[PDB]
Amino acid sequence: DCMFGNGKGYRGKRVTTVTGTPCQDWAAQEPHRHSIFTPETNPRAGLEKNYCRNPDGDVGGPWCYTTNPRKLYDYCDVPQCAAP
Amino acid sequence: DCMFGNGKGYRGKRVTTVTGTPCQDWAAQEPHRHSIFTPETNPRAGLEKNYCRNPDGDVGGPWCYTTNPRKLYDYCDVPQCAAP
Repeated sequence: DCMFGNGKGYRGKRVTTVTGTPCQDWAAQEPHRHSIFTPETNPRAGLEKNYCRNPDGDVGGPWCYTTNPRKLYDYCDVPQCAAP
Repeated sequence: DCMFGNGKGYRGKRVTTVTGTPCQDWAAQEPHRHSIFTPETNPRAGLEKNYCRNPDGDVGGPWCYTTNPRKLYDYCDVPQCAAP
């Protein structure tokens, strides 16, 4: 369970942010509403359940909306696949 | 101990690749000889001890030469710092 590059292609099952806070499901609008990055706005980004994803190829890598009421989003720690 | 972006500015003290192999010192020429990426070729990149670094700002983030005589180099796992 690892990514290549910035992980725009990453479809792994990591669900935890770098602080320990779980991800919010992409389909959920609670605790956090989100007008962007829903499974309907980004249908080919693999926004399934609450997996860490990088739908916009952010320089920071895979992230998610967090269940922390006070923090909207955060990065996840998804390792780089070992070099061949 | 975390980075921003692709980790070109990361100056932490992580020293293990994603497989758990201790990194080789940048100054060292064993177990792997390397004429590029030493403290005396990239003096502004913080190629110190065997700390994971991204001197060229490669998409895959921080890496190092490895102490594994059969693996030249590999990525390290340096987490993005928590989002501000």
